[PDB]
Amino acid sequence: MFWRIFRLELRVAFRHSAEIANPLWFFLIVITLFPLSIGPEPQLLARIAPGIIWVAALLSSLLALERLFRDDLQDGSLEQLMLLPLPLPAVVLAKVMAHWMVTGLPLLILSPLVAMLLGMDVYGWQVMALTLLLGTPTLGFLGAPGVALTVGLKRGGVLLSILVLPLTIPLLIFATAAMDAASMHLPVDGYLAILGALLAGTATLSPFATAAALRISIQ
Amino acid sequence: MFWRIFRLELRVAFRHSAEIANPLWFFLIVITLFPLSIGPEPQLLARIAPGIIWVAALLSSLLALERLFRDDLQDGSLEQLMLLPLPLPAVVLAKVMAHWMVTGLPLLILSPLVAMLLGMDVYGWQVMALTLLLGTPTLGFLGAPGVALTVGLKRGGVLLSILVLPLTIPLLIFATAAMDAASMHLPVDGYLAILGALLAGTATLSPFATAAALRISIQ
Amino acid sequence: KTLHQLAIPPRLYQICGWFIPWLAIASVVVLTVGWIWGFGFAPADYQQGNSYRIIYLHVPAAIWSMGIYASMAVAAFIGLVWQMKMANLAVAAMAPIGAVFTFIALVTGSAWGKPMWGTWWVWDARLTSELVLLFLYVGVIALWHAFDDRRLAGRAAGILVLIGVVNLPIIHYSVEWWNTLHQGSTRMQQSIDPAMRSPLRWSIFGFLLLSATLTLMRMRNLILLMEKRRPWVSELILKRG
Amino acid sequence: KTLHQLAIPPRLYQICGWFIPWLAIASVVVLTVGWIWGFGFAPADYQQGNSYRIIYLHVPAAIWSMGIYASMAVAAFIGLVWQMKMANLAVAAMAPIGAVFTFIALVTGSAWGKPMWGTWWVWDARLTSELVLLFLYVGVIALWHAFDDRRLAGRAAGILVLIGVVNLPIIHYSVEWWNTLHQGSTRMQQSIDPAMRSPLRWSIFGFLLLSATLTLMRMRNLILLMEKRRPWVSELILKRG
Amino acid sequence: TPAFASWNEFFAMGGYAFFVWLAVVMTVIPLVVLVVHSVMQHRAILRGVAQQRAREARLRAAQQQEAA
Amino acid sequence: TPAFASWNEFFAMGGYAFFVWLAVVMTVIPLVVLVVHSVMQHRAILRGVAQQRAREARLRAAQQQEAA
Amino acid sequence: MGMLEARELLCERDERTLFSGLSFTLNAGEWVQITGSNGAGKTTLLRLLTGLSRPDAGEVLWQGQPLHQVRDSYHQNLLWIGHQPGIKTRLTALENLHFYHRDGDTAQCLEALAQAGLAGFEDIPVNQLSAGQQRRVALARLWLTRATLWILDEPFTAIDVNGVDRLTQRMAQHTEQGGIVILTTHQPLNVAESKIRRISLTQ
Amino acid sequence: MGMLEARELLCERDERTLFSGLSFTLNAGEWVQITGSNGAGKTTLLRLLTGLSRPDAGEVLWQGQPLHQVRDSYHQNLLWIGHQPGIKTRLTALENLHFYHRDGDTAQCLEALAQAGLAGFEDIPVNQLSAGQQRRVALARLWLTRATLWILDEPFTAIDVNGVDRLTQRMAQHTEQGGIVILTTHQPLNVAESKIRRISLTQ
Repeated sequence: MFWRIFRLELRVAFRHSAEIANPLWFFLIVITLFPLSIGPEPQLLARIAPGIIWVAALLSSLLALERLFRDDLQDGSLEQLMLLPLPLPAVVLAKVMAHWMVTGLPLLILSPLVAMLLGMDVYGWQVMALTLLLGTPTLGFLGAPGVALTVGLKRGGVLLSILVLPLTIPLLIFATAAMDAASMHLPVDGYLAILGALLAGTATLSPFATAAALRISIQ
Repeated sequence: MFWRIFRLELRVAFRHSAEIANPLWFFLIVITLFPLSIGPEPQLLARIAPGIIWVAALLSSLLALERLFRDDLQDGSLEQLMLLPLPLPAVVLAKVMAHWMVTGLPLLILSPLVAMLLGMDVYGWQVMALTLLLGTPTLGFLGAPGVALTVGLKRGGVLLSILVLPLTIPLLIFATAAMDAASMHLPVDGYLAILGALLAGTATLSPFATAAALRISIQ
Repeated sequence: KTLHQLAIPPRLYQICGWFIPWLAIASVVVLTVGWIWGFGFAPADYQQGNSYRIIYLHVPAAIWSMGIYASMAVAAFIGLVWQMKMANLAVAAMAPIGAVFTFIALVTGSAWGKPMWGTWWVWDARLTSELVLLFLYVGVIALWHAFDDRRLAGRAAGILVLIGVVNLPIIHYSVEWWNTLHQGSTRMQQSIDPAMRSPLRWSIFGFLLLSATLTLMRMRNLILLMEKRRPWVSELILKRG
Repeated sequence: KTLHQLAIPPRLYQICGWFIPWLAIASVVVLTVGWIWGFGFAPADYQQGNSYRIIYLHVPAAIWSMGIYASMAVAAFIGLVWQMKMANLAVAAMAPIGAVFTFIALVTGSAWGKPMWGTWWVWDARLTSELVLLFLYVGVIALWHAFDDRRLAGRAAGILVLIGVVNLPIIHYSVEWWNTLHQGSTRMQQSIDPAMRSPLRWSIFGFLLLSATLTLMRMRNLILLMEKRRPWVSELILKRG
Repeated sequence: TPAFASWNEFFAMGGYAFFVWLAVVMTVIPLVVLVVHSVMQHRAILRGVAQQRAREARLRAAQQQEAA
Repeated sequence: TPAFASWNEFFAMGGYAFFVWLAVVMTVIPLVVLVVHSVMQHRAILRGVAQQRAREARLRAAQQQEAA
Repeated sequence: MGMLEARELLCERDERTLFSGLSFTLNAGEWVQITGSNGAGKTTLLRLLTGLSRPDAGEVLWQGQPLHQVRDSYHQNLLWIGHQPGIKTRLTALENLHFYHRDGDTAQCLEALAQAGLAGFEDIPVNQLSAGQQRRVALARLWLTRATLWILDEPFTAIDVNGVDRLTQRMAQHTEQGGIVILTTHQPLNVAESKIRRISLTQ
Repeated sequence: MGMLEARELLCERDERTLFSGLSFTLNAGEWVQITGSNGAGKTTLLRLLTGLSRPDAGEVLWQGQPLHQVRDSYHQNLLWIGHQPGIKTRLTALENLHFYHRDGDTAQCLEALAQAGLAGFEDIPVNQLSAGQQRRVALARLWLTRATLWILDEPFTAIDVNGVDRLTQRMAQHTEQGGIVILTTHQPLNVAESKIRRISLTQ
């Protein structure tokens, strides 16, 4: 029944399709803001591009995190998902996987456009697409405790950022280190191995600590 | 009665003081993100610091903008504030001025610290404090229409950013150009004059386009 | 007069119905003549060579991607003062067309700047201003969609159309000053040799006609979307057959 | 036994009440001994000169800045298994003390780094790790404040304390590796000349006693907040006079 | 009167042949998407009204069954 | 046994005095603030309970007035 | 003339025609009650009557002028209490009532909060109060207002019978001089049928 | 034994002691109705029995085992309908009912949605439906479930009299085969007093 929840969340996401583009439009806003401040200089932008790309990715996923749980509290669907005959770790895993398929895949297909806007080569696009693929699920799994904790609040938009971003600091460092090594044309296999290790660890541990937070917030 | 609304909004904001610091902690986390991505090199950080400062300031103010109108929707206060014997332009002006005294003055007192973490000198701190003083009111008046429309929405966290940030692009260009002309020591009076000109124009035009908008959002 | 009868939604439906075909075929004729007299039967620039043909696919796609927005203000203004709902539907009618014209302007500008600059996207003032215009179109569309009620969504869209229009000279001149400060640009948008000019003007007028056709057809789409229960649609659909 | 009676709220209140004064005066004596044997009656580092006394004001303020958080983990763990509300209250008791200790560590680290680096903030691994720890403390405190119900706020704080402790070694070693590349660092925090050692250990134990005193005080404050109506407070305040 | 003397040389505009046809195709596609989307939207709204009004007729049939 | 021979030279810690005394003052102040906010909060809670219980006594006085 | 007159009000919330063609004029000193049958849609009528909601077609009039023009004189003579009480939960009850005009001095303060049933709970924060006692602050605003027109979306939601009796006595005292109180309530109210008027939005 | 047994449940929502020492056991095929006075706090009681909210003191018991252990068997035998219907407004009614178990084939679909009163509104989107008809999807979930335990927070809200009659007929039919329907309703209900049992959370 774990797949029925995932397929239904995909159906509700795909019904009004428009709203899933707003994370990538915000991502493109944040890509736009830095060269306006810095300048049009292509060497400085070529060096600074990992910082822009990953701060934009963190903020775009973070603002997209509201759709992960804020809908089902008001509709009452979150309660009924909690009393499904399934352990709530699996329900949380299904919601985070659907959220990655609705918020991380838009960034992964938008990846050629941002790779052409800043100026990275085809190796840079390959490493950034692979690192986005290994990192945006980790954004989902670190954001899920914060959303589960701050779904009861009316004003939970700044607080969710404050909780999530220090958790995403290690992924930030390894992702930007991977693409700093990629810009100098080095093999980035080890950095992707650490990225996959963090992905596996957070994917294992985050449903079990998001389920408890979600039980706390509803009651 | 324009001042009683302003004093009451200050009392509600100051009664639970803690929340006011959450914009500046989000600001400080966003300052923390780019040294970790770019690197600890002080010449590059000194060059990029205007961009970090204004991306952080726009995002901190933008996530802070939810408290400007979202509280009064559920409490029912906003309807009664339209039904005071006062033109709702003045009510909107009082709320935005109070929000600047709640969201912009924390940044202006935090200004020495973020000047210390980015290597700017005393002239750099002076220009960035003056530029924040002339810019964050403009941030409030441009954010007020976006909050006014996205107060009725359940999902108004990404949409608010999409509306507000292209409006605030000219503030970005003139502010970061002012700090670029401050880093290599030049008189920056003209850039501050343009900042004040945009401040006066948006302060003139934003209550009159926020009052009717807030009427649309609620009926 | 009949201008007051231009507010009844079924009457606007048949007026748009008979102005789609003739205006559409006129658009096809004018734009076909413009491109056939521009991408051939025409010289080339001396410096840029045979890459000047892009100045067709960009410049009606640029100017009208502002012009639609300017016309949008007019509709939004009619939405705010006289409380005309159908002008607020016209805003939502023209928002995707303006967004697509802006995307075309960006794509043709990048494809033009590659054989000169060497890369697809140099942060030029023109392309950056077009990108901000695209962002404003996305904001208007997302407001029109994220709301449930269509009427109030149109009123909301009209409000941000007017906000964007008031802030649009400021953004354009601030971006032009941004390129003034850092590094200059070449003569790209409207630095035209004579006798390559009339195909461009013909393509501009053809893009105007195509935008008017697409506007006048999505207006029918939105009118059918709101009046899905009133009996005039019933009489129309029983007339269908 | 009496460990089960330690979860009774009035009994825990008088246990904290008689534990504050004696532990506080012991803390004052030990920390005074520590600073007064470290700031004088002690040598100074040969290279850094007399700027090495700051290693007291940093290092009990650094280690216990983690220690409190680690102790917070223990309380948060007691929150989730045995469902003891007072451990979740102890999390909120210890979070501001850890935040203030972290702020002291950051400020003294910057004051130590000025006579060497020349700038108040060179992005060293230790100060960056303490800054991330401070952000974690602010997250815990702001969750404890945002919620209305105090019990549910403490349970939410326990959840995020366990999240932060799970992800904290990852942050520390990632920041350490972040200055494995991107230049290196000197031996500053725990490279100590002998005979300049017992003052630092005495100050560490004194900061432990001060943290326990402030914990034992704010635990009473939060207990008085939560049971503001129950009659044990009534008998206590009618005993006051 | 054509500037390009050879019709085969017309498809390769002086070396800069990829960019012109790239933007030609990337302009033709979104206009076709707009026209197809708008025509299909009009057809879909009309067919949705058809289904709704057939269901309204079935409501009328149910009312007649209740009346009889 | 003091490393600093002069007690006046103790206050000027070998040239590096401003940083040491700056962090000393900026360490003493926040801990004093935390102790003050831990004492004043306890006093404020107890006095707020006192006001609540005086008002509860006036509730009981009102109940006695209604009974009489 | 009557001051409040509604002329051909039609409302379509989410393309559902709640009411159409309703037009009623109200002379001074009457206590019309909006009967209704649906739960929402009479609240929409009250919000249309206060000027929160623009009529989709037709118009509301205050003393012969449309509501889009005479806002600064209409809002000076009206008191609106919706389903949400309209007070701030963060502030205290006395300061929440002092935000609204007068209050302050004892001629207009500390008996207005008492006659609603909130005697002795003046200085407590609102968020530590029961929901009926939260609504009684806005209900206590009645004894201090100078507004001729009162509009009430469910005034009697979780107030005890003595509170409803005091509210109806104050409301009838208001009705004695020139003034209209429009209200919507579920409960059958204990005033004679001769005084009241029922304006029902029929379906 | 009876399966659902409540033992010394104590709850303080926002430090207000809602109920204390309350302990009730339910044998099979009994039809307890909560008859408390306060609006909120009986909904809180239903959330404590369903396992949404942990009891602050005491425990809820299902077949002799506490609720923190037997979740995977308790949630196989319960159907909970709150004040919110628990369905998605974005999807259609048939897909919303198909989310919950079975539906699909005509043996368990398209008459379950009919006996709630939603015949002819099966494929319409939920957001274009009246609020009572939105609740009737969750109410239609009753005819397809195998859950022995049904717990209902205001089922007969915005429901026509024929709908309440049909719901009570299906609900007494459930009561026949050992099924318990724990419910809270505002309206006076048309079933004989011999069959019912009332659990009052006094004070």
